This record gives sequence, structure tokens and C-alpha cells, in this order.
Amino acid sequence: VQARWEAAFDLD
Repeated sequence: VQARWEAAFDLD
């Protein structure tokens, strides 16, 4: 997704 972002997804 983006991670380090709105929350975190697949990189988190």
C-alpha cells in the first residue's frame, strides 16, 4: 500500500 502512512498495510 504505502505503509509508514495513514496507518500501515503490507510494508508497515
